[PDB]
Amino acid sequence: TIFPDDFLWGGAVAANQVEGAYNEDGKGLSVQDVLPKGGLGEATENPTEDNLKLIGIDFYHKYKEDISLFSEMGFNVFRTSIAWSRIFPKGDEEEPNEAGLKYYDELFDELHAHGIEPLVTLSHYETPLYLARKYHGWVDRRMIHFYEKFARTVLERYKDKVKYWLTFNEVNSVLELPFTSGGIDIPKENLSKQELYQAIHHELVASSLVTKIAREINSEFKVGCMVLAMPAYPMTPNPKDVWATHEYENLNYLFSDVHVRGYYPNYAKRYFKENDINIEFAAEDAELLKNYTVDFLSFSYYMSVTQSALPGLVNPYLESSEWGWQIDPIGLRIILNRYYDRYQIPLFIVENGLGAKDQLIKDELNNLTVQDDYRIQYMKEHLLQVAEALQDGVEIMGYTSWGCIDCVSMSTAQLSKRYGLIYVDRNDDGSGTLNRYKKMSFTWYKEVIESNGESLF
Amino acid sequence: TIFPDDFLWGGAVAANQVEGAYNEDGKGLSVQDVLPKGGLGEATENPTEDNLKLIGIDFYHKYKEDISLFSEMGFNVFRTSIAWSRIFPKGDEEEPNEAGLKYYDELFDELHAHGIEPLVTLSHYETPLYLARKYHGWVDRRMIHFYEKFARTVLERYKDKVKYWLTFNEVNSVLELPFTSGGIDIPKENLSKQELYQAIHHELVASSLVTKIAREINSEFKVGCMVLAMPAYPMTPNPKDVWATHEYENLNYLFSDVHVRGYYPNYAKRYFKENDINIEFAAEDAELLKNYTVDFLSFSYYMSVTQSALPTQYGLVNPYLESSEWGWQIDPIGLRIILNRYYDRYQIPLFIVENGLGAKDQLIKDELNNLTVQDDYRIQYMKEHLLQVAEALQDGVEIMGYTSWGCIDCVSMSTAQLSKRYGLIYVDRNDDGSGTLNRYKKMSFTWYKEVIESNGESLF
Repeated sequence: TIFPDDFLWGGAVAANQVEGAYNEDGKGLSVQDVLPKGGLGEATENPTEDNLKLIGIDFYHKYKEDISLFSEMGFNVFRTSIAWSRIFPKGDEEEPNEAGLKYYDELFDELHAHGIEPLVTLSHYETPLYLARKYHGWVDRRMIHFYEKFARTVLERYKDKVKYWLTFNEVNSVLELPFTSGGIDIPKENLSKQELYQAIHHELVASSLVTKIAREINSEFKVGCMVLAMPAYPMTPNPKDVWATHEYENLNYLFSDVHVRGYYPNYAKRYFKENDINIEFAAEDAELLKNYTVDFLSFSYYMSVTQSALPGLVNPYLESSEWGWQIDPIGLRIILNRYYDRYQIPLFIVENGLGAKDQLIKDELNNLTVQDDYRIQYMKEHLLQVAEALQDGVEIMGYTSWGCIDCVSMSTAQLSKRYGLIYVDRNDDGSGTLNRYKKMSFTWYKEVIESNGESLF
Repeated sequence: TIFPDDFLWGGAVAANQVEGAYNEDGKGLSVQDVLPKGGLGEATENPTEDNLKLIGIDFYHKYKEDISLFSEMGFNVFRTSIAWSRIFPKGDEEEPNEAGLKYYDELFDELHAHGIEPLVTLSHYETPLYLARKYHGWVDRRMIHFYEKFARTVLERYKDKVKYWLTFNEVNSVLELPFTSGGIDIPKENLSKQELYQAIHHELVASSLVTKIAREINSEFKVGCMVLAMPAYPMTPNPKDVWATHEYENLNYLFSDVHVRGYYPNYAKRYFKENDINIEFAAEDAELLKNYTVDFLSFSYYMSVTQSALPTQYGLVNPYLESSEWGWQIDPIGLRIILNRYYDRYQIPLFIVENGLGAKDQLIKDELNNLTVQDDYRIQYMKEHLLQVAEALQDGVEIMGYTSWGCIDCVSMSTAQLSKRYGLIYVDRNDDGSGTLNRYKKMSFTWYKEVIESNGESLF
């Protein structure tokens, strides 16, 4: 078979996008609880009722039924985040919140009960609001300690229940979304490249430090980074556009180069110099970065981009989704190869999927469902490209479909753009029964997993 | 100052393309002595008078004068090959030929007397003809032994005269030029991909072996590979074209990957299976390759190439590039692109060991009465490419130096002709062998002198 026998098939969410129960069992407020309009929207002074993340999909209470569905599809892996504000409500507590730790104990146990391995993102846009408001988030080096305290607590607690960990979901998303991403509550107009890059530096050092701690705790742990995969193509063979495209890709490669190689790459100096960025290193930083680099690289992949040296563009060769995003399955094979060529370490595709406004409708069998042939087609083409990449010799640990049960979106905090194999009946206004339904893609994907990919051909 | 203080500035030739003196001082025949039409041409059973390489430019005798010219330009480096057949005429002798070793001792000595570091290519398309005939060259594993015998011999002899060594000029040349590059005697139509890749495997193993030996002899030696650099661009943003371009570049990356990384790369498995290639490893091969990898990567660069998943809708002309009189497209930015691609992949120092512009230079008298060449085309080419090298240095790429190809006009490899000239120094000899063989400073001589002496500062 093309797919390895140990290949991990699954789905992925973030805690804040599903759990709800934002006020329960001593959970402190996160940044997401003041973001009713999502990452692109403004923050409220206090949580408001129209914020869908308060309730989410109520995964916090519904996880056993949900996990039953995951199990019927045959997942051997499930990616989620541990919500930081559940373990350390303010973030500065001397002791963890035991009800939080107990909750995740139960979650993981339930997963293992069905033969499903947890894959845990330590920080996924969940920063305790107190830390954000008090320290302005990651612009403050004190965040490292807080994060360390968080990580250790959970690494130790779950050390026999969780093999796979991710430190940060895209450290560099701090650049576009300082608040959601870095818990930085200073207005974007007031943030220099210097402050943003310094904040990302603190994240990278924390990632390394936590990698060290992890390895001391359990030598069986696998610790990955998580970055945005976006292969870039030149609009034309004009060498000026080829070079523009290279330079564009370096923006992203900088952070993965730190994660994997353990030092700021050769081209950083120039860029920093041209952008007035000078990273302030604490004396321990270089050695932490160099000595503790990631075991694997995980990434989100949605689309490619086309670049030009002209004072990117719309690729005329790509189809677009009903929602208006272009679609590029070959770009997945391309970026898998680019990353592998560059780093020679295992890769994990941890976010991929097709968003659409699915409509729940009774099929001719009387079952309420979503006829999403579009999602089946997207997943199929992408996974065939994954198969090509496996044959190219790229090491790929697995694939977790993004928002495998419909979740609240990160960017807008809406439910109507749906990624899931499982439809959840709850709407943008908060209404609905919260019942779950299998989409047609549920059955197809079940088939792919149970055949370990052979059904793709 | 943007160029490092220690930057190496110079010129490059191969022995067979300049030296002449093909039968002198105990020299044995090389494969080049039976290639009067060059690597693209047929081999002759015995050397023929129409072969320009018999006399070359007679660098063998005139090297002191030529080197005084190199020194007037301010070269701190000069790249050539040691002709294998001057050391081991047949290749299988128990003892080396002392007249040849003495010759290179004297050559390197003049170089150092003028403050020029030698850069020595161990094998540059010069395999002793005896070995090519007897063993059919690199298809036979015994070549490893002979090559090793040869390299140790020179590595030891020159251990205090030569710091920088290259093992092979393009191992993968074998694919296109089995006889010229691999000493492989067998008719081109009778050679499978399997045989060629096996020959190349032998070369790679031999390169690692010699790397081990070099390190035992002198820990200050720096050993490097030499590959063809050819950055590829997709004709359109169609991801099919982008993938076709990626695939194309892997053909080349395979060999540099073994040299630098020390193992056959991940995509090789698929490519080999599709092409009926199965490499036969000796028991110690994999560990040798893994443990002894090059200190640096050196390359030739002339041009980029554009690729399409479907070429017949139009190995394609790049609309945006200028072309030389001779008819090659010109792509300076491509040099920055490829320096960065290599450094991104391997993170080791790079060395540009072949670059230049070929043209039919006309020797004509200027207004000062001096016979010269008005080669401003060549000045423009070098200026633009060296400005791209400067960009790459600012990009943080580690670059050891630059050696202009055929710095003194030399016999070409592909055609064995003199009329297409790369040099800063014109040599009067023509395709039919005629002429005085006198040397003349081209206009580019003075300009390049100023570049070197300012350490690149004159480029700005």
